[PDB]
Amino acid sequence: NLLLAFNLQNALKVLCHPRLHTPAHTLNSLNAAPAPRDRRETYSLQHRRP
Amino acid sequence: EYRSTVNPWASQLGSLGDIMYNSSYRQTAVPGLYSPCRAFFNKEELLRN
Repeated sequence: NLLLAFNLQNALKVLCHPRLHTPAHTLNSLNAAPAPRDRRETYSLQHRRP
Repeated sequence: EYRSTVNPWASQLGSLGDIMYNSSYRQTAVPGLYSPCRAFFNKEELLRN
């Protein structure tokens, strides 16, 4: 019944890992998805050089 | 598990809370008088068991 203190300092043992800053498995699981979205957007994706 | 110690003046290998109450630094001490902390920092008391 000790009053332990979980601040953000302990959560750095997880949050500061590169597995939380990669999109790679997220991206290929979206690429392996059987259904992508129908309502596509095109307005401000990539910049055309004039 | 979230912090080392609360008293960094009494819980190091040699410090204030050690030098008053280590028998390794109480060489010039008298052999008579009792103190409360002598069972709290004597290394031969905590390691013989």
